[PDB]
Amino acid sequence: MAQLGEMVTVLSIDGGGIRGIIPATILEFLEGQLQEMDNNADARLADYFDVIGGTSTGGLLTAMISTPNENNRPFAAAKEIVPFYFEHGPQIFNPSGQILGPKYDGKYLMQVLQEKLGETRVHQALTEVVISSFDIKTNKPVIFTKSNLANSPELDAKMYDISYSTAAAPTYFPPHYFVTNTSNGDEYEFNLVDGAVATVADPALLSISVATRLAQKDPAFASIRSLNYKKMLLLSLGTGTTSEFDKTYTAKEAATWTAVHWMLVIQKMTDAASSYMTDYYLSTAFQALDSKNNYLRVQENALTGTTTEMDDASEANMELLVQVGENLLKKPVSEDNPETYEEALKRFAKLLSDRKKLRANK
Amino acid sequence: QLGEMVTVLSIDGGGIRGIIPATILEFLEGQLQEMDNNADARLADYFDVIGGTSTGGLLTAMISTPNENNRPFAAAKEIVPFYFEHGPQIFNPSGQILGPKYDGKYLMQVLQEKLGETRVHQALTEVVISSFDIKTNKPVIFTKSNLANSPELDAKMYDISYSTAAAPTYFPPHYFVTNTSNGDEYEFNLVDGAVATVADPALLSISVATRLAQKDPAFASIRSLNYKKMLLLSLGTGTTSEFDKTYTAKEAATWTAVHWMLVIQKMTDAASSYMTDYYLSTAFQALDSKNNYLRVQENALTGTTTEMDDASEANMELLVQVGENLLKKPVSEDNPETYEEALKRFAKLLSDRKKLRAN
Amino acid sequence: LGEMVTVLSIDGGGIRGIIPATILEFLEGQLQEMDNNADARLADYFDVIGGTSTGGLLTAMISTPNENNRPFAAAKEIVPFYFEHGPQIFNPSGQILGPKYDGKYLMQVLQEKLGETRVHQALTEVVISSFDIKTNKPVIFTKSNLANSPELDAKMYDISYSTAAAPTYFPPHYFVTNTSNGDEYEFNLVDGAVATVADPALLSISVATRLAQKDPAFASIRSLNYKKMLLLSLGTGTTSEFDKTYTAKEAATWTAVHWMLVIQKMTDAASSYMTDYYLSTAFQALDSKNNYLRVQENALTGTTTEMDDASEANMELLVQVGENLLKKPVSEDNPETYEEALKRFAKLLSDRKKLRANKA
Repeated sequence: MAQLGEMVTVLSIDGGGIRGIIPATILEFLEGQLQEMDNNADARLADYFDVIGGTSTGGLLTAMISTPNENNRPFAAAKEIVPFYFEHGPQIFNPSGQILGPKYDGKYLMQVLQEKLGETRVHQALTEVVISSFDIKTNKPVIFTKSNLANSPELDAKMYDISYSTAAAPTYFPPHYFVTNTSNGDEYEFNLVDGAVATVADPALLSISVATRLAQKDPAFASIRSLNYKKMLLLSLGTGTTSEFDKTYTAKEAATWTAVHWMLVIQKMTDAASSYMTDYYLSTAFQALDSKNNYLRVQENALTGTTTEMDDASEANMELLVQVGENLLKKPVSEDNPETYEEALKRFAKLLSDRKKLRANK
Repeated sequence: QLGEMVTVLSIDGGGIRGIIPATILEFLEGQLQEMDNNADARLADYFDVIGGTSTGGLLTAMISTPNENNRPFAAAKEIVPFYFEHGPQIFNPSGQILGPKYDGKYLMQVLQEKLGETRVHQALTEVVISSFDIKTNKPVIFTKSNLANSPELDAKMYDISYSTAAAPTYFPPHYFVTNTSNGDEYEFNLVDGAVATVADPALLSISVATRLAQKDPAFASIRSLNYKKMLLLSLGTGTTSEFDKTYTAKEAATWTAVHWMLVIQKMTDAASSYMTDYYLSTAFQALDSKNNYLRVQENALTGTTTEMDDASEANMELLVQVGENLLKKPVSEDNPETYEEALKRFAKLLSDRKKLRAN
Repeated sequence: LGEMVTVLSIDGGGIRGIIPATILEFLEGQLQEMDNNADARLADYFDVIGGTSTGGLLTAMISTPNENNRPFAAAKEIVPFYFEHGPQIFNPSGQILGPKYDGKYLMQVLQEKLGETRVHQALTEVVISSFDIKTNKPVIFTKSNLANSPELDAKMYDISYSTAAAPTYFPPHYFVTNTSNGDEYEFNLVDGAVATVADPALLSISVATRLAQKDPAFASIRSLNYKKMLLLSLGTGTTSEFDKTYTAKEAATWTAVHWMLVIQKMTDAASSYMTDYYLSTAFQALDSKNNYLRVQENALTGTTTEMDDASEANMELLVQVGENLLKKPVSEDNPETYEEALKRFAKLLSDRKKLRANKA
């Protein structure tokens, strides 16, 4: 069939705590477009993307739109995500007041994840999912994927363990300990923290890489088997970075900072660096293959005020976050390219819809 | 201004490689149909002139010849399928000991089946189809106009279509007869338009239009070579990559005529693409109208895709692929804009111009 | 961005006002589309609107409140106003001794349109220029300050006729106002071009700067901070050097009446050039080049050069230069067209208005 048909589609969502409201707003717009284009209100993101990767709240989002419900359909529609944040956000980011330990005990977060995810396991995901985390015990990143588990049943973990882990940010939530089982029945232990610690606050390159590897044995992904980025369609969503005119710093003032001052901001800096670097790696690859337009990165580069914190679940801040999300749609994709993200996304939507159709026709 | 502009479409020759421009035109016509919410929209409704050489000329004849409803005989999306179905039968080795690679009997059969007895004067737009007369030793350009005085040039579309594609060593040159005013017989002995130097007929098309402007008020706007009012879409069938079937003087130093005849046509075809584009870019740029001229050409064909008579399933498929990939390639040097976007822009101009021209 | 002060400025030029009107029509449309509100009007986004001559008439029409307290006219109504009333405004009186037009019709329509509205009622800060031939000084009508000087709170039709009363074209205007003590205040005005502000861009910016000395609303550009200044300046075009332009050789044989016949077009063109030069200098010096958008046609030809040719054929050509100007690049070497730049400007205006209301 046409080149479009054989293409591999990937969606990636950055971490960012409540800032997940931003990519959620974008995904809401995208799923709506797809539903409108295919005249099917039942259309869900997972029906168009072969791979969906997420880190932190991006991972929670991934779990919700990829976990099968009783009807074997995505547990949640994109439009349900922001409301999830407004309703549970304040209870998830509710200060425990503990002298020692993190800012939040994470009890409520796990409660809700169990409530909605149930006992679903990653092998049941409706598409290939890639959810990141870092094991502070083995000192290695642990990437939960849907495929491959055939041999390693220890990685076929429960969605709520995976979801809590990917969002367990140091100093914010308690790292997570849960147990799984090997082939021989032996116990397999996990000691996980946020995927940002694993260097993948922006998991788009990790997602494409997982797909490339799968192509070594999954005929479905045979098309990008030899790193052919020309057949790769990638939508990568960020949760925004701090404006240089906001909470940013000079070497002069950082002189007298203590370790706690550095811990209070070091995470935001690496998240911003991850957004920059990952985008740099990908733009380099896609451009080198004259496929610049195959990769759409939707990111806000100028967050100000309360909006910068992944911690603020106040009514006023979540509302501002919805606003940056709505406004992002109105911003342009690049410089001297008047095209807005909204139009680019519509184009992306059309490609997803057409591909699904071609996959059906042939 | 837009409404005053003259629109021209030009398509290079290239045998089976016509699949590439066909692919591009399919994308273009679709855009126009979408833009004007009219699936009945055809290329000929937006171009005042359509020029073609070889399979580019066949393409021109098919989208310009009127059917029973007086509409373009074929939609752009029908061209590639025409190649996949008739291509293998057109380029079917006769295995004859003497003469061309193909007897061309099937090619003429299909051209007759599809164009019937239509005549060039019936074209839905101004058409420019090239050929070279080996007897008079001069190029013969078939045009929709000027026939008033010279009825000898109002030839049958299938004679014109076969002629423009009758490449030396590939198909037998074509002999057909026409009639003058006094009823006298007029003889043609034609071969491919590539031999006439117009493998890329874009400048020839523009020139025919300029001349028509000397007596056709419709073309009065480019009457004095005002390229500022010229909108031109020129489509190529690709050229061989320098890392593929290309050659060094060293190996060529000992070549005989056998080797040369195997490669000369492709070389001049590629040169025509380069030179014609150079002439045009020079003219448009000189009038600060660079964007008025869109040339869609693939400069790196490899493997089987360089051959103009390879109608194998696998090669036609690769040709459709270079066509689809060409759509996403950058228009130039460091112009990140892809041909796809440029064509969309061109489409919008065509659609806008047509509306104005109405009300 | 929400801190920024927005200013719109329109040059004079008689019927050539059709050009900037065409540009403003495109702009208001963009703003209406952007905010999904067909009721959106230019005055809702600009804190200051300055105009001279027909630029001043334009200003009066889009800033004068109607019965609903909304801009009396939508941008898209201006060009039609010219096509309908233009021929009657520029209708030669044939009165051997005096201006080419008696200006009666012009005042008639201005009175019919603006009613008894007074400047203090403008929906935004307006700046309309004129020159008083009796006091020998420019008279700038503004919506603010009138608290102390009620003599400047003149009727909009008096101000509008005045700003457009070009010497040799229309009769200067006389009208009376009243001071605090009730004493009579007389005006003897002619076109603002005579006051040298054929291009009132810098005058508008300056009025805003001064207002900033007492209006907290304009506190942000109080100390000449051009970084917080967003300015859209529209011209009515200048003659192409290949058209009705002249050599020293030929002008050596000119009479004084020959000079009077072309001197106004020369100074208008110079005003466009110089004012733009002053502003580009200031904005560039503050690394805010993009804060200032100047839309001007520099190559008018044929009938198009004349400010009083209201024939159907010429007004049509004017709509054409306006439409074509949209597709031209904004700066030498900078492919971006005015159309795209205006869209960008539109977006900024829309965004700023949102931020001004969101936190309110």
